[PDB]
Amino acid sequence: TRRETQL
Amino acid sequence: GPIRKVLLLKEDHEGLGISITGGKEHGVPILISEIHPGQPADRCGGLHVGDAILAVNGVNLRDTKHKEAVTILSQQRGEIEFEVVYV
Repeated sequence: TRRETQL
Repeated sequence: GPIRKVLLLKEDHEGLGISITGGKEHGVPILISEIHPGQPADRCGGLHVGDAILAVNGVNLRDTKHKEAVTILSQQRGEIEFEVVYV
């Protein structure tokens, strides 16, 4: 339930 | 932690080479959670896991939702200034 975004 | 301003150089095809967590809806700063090897953030050598991204190229991200920060960051090109502080 965690937001992590690769950029 | 002292604020630092760090320049990275990104070619068009590559990403920034970071993963981020957090943002306003999470009640925490945009935080670097991963530094990907060989990618711009790694090559520049001034950005670390645990650094909060306060601004990028003069865009204040202290009060932005996660997705909006992602969009702003993903729009940056060429030489890119990060304003960061270790949390």
